[PDB]
Amino acid sequence: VDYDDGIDFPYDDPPLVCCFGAVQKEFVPVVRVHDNPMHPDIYSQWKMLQWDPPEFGRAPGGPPSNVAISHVRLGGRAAFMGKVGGDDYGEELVLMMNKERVQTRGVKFDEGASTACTRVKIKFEDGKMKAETVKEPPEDSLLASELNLAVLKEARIFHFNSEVLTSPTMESTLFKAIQWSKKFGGLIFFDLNLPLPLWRSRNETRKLIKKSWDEANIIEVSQQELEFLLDEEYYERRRNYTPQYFAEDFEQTKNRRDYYHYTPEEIKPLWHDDLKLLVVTDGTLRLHYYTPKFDGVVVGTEDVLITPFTCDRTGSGDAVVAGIMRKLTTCPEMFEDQDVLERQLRFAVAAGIISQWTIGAVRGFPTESATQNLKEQVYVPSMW
Amino acid sequence: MQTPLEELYNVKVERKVSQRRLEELGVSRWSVWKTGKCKLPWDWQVDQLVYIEEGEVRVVPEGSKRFMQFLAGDLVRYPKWLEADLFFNAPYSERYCFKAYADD
Amino acid sequence: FVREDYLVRKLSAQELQDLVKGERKVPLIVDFYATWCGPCILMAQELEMLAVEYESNAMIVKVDTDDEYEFARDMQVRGLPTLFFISPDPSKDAIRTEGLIPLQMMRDIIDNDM
Amino acid sequence: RKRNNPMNPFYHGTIRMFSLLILSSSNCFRIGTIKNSSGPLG
Amino acid sequence: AKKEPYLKSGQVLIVQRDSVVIRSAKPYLATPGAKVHGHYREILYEGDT
Repeated sequence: VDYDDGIDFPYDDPPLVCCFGAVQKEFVPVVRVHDNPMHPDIYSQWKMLQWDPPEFGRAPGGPPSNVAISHVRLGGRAAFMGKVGGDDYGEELVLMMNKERVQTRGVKFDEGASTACTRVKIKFEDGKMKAETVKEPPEDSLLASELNLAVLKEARIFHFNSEVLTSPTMESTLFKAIQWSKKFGGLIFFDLNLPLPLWRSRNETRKLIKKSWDEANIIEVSQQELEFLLDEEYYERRRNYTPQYFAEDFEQTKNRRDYYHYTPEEIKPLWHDDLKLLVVTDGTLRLHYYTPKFDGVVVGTEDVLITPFTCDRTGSGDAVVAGIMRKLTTCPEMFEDQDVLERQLRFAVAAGIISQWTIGAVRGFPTESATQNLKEQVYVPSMW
Repeated sequence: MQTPLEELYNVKVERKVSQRRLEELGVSRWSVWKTGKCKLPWDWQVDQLVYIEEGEVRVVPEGSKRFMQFLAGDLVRYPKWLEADLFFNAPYSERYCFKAYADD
Repeated sequence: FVREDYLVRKLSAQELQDLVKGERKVPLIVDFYATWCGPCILMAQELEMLAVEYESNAMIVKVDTDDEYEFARDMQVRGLPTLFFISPDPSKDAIRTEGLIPLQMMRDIIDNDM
Repeated sequence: RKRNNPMNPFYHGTIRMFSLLILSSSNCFRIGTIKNSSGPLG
Repeated sequence: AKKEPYLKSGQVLIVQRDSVVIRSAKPYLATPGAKVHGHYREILYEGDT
């Protein structure tokens, strides 16, 4: 807006990344309707949905603090920008991030608020129960004057989710943070992770995210989010088509799973000038990538049935994003070299796979050497 | 399917019969059959000519999901070997005549 | 003859409607969950323990978002797990919490704010 | 007989027979004067 | 042809101007003295000898 902040410094390696939003424990934001529910009380059956998940939950994302923790464990450096209350739960969240060696100088305390607590009022409009927000939680109440500009000056990637778009206060604060980061040369990473309200209608969501979509240099979306934003019914019809008499080629006879790679012309409504990399994730199975110059897909895999009693997919979406951010900062040729980009994205695939082998997102985030080991075990040496 | 049941099952119908045709057939000397709301299964062993005088009947051939509807004033010829269910929902009255080979 | 293994009741949106409109004397805690959500397994065990602690001094219920998706969205549920703490005093406003909060934090809300 | 009986209208694959098999896209696949025109002559 | 992808195993079911439809088939090599279990065109289910 006006000037700089802090003292210019040689800025130790690896380059810092900043994660913006709400620090929460667990809290899966992406919620849709699944048609295969287990017993409502016997939660010992619910693990069967971890190894036959709904498609929107194949590699779930989470709060931005998950990405920061996962990024640090993968060998990077990260700082979290956000607000917590001055109560005991607020200290626990900060102590969790300090233990994981995430910088918390960008975390502001609000001594008059209770962490993760929203005051709402219950109404009975048209014979139905609804709630409306009376006072937002401290997590969604960071002000622009409370931004740590030293972090925004140092950080090379600014990362945020669409959960901040559900808060009037955070949305205004978000666009001041983006302005500062761009002024200092930072790249903007938009990890969509649509919360429950934003799944209601395509047109309302497209209007709501359009401004933040246009400010982003890197975007990660799931296959379900991308199809919802373009046309959900066209792609479902496309998946359900079966030739009447004979297959068009030998591969169509095998009745394999659909890994459709969207053409850059289908993606065109969502492309803009400043966008450097679009990644569409089909869990860890496929990573479709799109650049101004080229596009392609990285083939991955998953194995949660290798450990049926400890598998938990929560947080695996954050590990994939953290793995992308770890390689983008240290391998800047990823943006311009296709072969280099594919090799580096296989590192992100491996991180997602390991993350699904432990109960709890933070508890199961993998280290760099474990991720590198799994990548070399899974892929043939020519693909490393 | 697209083909109507009357065409498929060879059920000749002469809706809005003129009085001339009735007298040519001698309908006034035909026997009388009547019913209320009920359900009659039947397999025709010979052709039957039916002149409906009151009410209506919905005819469901064996295994069918559709029906044929005949109203008062219609002259219906049910073919030999037809298996069907006749449904009535109100008072119904008819004059009938069974036809052997040749005959009429 | 055989004690039931689970204390927390699952309610429909219509059933939860009458429970909130009707007269209540104890704090009402409403849990939104889904059987496919991994963290809900951990939350289910904490709420069963909270039901044992608060035998008749609180009422713990749960709502499945797979069955009551529209109701959850109108209640401002942004994700799972989500808890609503509803006071027996009709003037006081309800408290909505997000994430796997500790059991002690639930007790403090019930005792001091409910 | 029907009269002896003891719902109310008022209220892929290609068969191969010779034994039946079904042929479909799961087992068949593709490998990729005036001017005279074809038509009836009368 | 040199400029064409290799064919898959099966019988030519349909011939058209610029394409062919193949019915998938799998060959089994058998040596002299081996015994075939079934007449010609006999239906064999999965796992049958």
